[PDB]
Amino acid sequence: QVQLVESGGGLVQPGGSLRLSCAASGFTFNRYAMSWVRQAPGKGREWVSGIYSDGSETYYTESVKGRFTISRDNAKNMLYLQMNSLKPEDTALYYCAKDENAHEDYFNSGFDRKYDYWGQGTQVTVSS
Amino acid sequence: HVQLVESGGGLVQAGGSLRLSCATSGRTFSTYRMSWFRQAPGKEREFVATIIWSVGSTHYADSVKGRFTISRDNAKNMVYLQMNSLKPEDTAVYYCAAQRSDSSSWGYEDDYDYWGQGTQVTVSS
Amino acid sequence: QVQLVESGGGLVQAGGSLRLSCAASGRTFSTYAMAWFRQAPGKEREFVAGVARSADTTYYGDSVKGRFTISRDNAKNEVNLQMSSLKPEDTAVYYCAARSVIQYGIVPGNDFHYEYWGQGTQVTVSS
Amino acid sequence: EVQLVESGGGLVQTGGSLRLSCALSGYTFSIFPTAWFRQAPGKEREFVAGIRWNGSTRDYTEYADFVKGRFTISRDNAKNMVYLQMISLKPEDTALYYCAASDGVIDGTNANAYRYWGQGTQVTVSS
Amino acid sequence: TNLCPFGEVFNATRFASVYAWNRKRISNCVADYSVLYNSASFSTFKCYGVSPTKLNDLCFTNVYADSFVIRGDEVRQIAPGQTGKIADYNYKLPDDFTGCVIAWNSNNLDSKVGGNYNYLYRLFRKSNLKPFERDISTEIYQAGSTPCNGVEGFNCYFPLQSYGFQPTNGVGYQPYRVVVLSFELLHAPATVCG
Repeated sequence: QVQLVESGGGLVQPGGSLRLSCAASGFTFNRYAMSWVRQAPGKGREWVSGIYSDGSETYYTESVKGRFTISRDNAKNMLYLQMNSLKPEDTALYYCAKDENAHEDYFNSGFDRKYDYWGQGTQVTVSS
Repeated sequence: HVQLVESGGGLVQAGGSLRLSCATSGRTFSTYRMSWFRQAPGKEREFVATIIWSVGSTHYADSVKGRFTISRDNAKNMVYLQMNSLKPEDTAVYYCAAQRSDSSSWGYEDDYDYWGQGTQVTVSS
Repeated sequence: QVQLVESGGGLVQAGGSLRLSCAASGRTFSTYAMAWFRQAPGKEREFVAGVARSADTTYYGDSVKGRFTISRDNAKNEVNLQMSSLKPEDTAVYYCAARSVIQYGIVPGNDFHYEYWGQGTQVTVSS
Repeated sequence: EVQLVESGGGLVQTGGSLRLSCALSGYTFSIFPTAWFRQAPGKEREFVAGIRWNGSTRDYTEYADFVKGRFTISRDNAKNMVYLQMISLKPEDTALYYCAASDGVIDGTNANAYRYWGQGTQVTVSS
Repeated sequence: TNLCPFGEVFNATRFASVYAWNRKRISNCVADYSVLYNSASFSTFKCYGVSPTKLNDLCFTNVYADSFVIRGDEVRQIAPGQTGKIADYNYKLPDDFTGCVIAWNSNNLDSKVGGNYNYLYRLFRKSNLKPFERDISTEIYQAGSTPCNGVEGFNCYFPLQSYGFQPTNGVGYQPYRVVVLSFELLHAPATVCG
């Protein structure tokens, strides 16, 4: 069994700063590229950011590019998303998602990330 | 894309000399094995010659062995077939074929990846 | 095989300048791509710099990019690492390694797991 | 080549019933939908009916707007043929009825996309 | 850089559906042909440029394997510029391609003599994939000449079709395993190999 437990989130005003954490258990964290996804109330899933297995490279979606930072600590099996200068549209339930296959690559452009394991998620809300 | 363009050929008298030129526009052409094939009307494309770039080994059809010479130049992305003292049997549509290599084996003529548009060669007795 | 000898190194100030010289003997030096690695008593082999076998492209580590200068002199049969803008964390034994082209071959856009390693030279950046 | 043979049709009294059998050969129904079109004097080949085998458990029926709730379309794989059952005939129904299969699977309701055309069968409604 | 796990991918027990072809990456290891040559029964090889097998020891920055399974004839369509079915809606590779594709036939590596119907393939999505792309997921294809609402409606299909489960009619319908060893070189630090 694979567990992905999220911490952080809550209510925040636009322009603030949040830190979402995801602890992974039941599998080797450092062997899989990880992703952050958000499910907005009344909308489909949107991919936020992706980080390779060893954290060598990071990728962002245009809606969050340049202001969100994805990082990881393989030793602690920990995934971090630092969110800054938020817009109210970022409101959603945020999941940290594990990849189906392993070893450092499941995204270069477009593609459709098949996530074999989802967490419970944490609510993030940006409203003035 | 892999494009093989022919040049040369045409009419020649039996016993003459000809050079069949095939220029290759592909991706890293230097790593392909070369073959020259012929088709006579009402027959399937058949073997004429081949060269394996990995070991520098050249095979010729027994009917044209010792008279034909197949060569390949990676610098010019080019393959030549020098035909010396052609025979009437040499009259056919000649195609240049490039097969992929860097494999467990080196004799891939049964995979039939791609071949050129073909050139007419007619040897008059 | 090849014999690689390192000259230079020693004690230098932080922000100072040194030049490490790797001289190769044996099989043709000019046909190999070369690199410098560092190994301190507290760290494992990390890639410092690399110069291709044709000396037309240079690669630098993220920690030393734009600070160290790696050059090759085929006429002198040498590889020079000009180290400048140093810090105490740069202390290490520096090794120069040559990647075999006769046995396995290479094509430099980014390659090389260097199979021959030199004696190594001690570098201590003390301010 | 894919060959379609139409049987039935003929002259039938107005208000009667009829059944058209289109036998398809050269291929076996796997995913290919079969479309019944009619060409009438002054009319091109327009949608009349269609049948598609989803391939799991069920068959899907397409009935044109002006023929909905009045016609039935079925099929048998074992005899690779398509049945069109027609009831409560009207004079305007008279036309040349063609059964068509697409060269691939593109489109289910499009006359030009179907590149196989049978020899059709004349159907006349009059008492 | 020790010997890679490169041999594990080929001698694997699971292969994803072609529409969900697995994009694995390998780095910081030397991939020799001595890692897997004891079971050389590979039906087809193709390579554009130097390959790990051509040069026993050869290093690359970014080496990625595209692993999947497809029936025999369509293995021909795994090449730059190819069109039709698999090359248009399941997988695509750049027309300027410098890599390798390896195909080997198997009919018992899927754990069935009549093949498996768990490896699906998509036919038609409107617009064809250009270089490396993936947009295929379990969904209902809508409209195409006439709009519909879900299921297999008026002029609407289900995008995924299943391969057969009955005994194969020859190698042409057997589940060939395909691994595209597409690799690239770029300015990077050394001691990264593939």
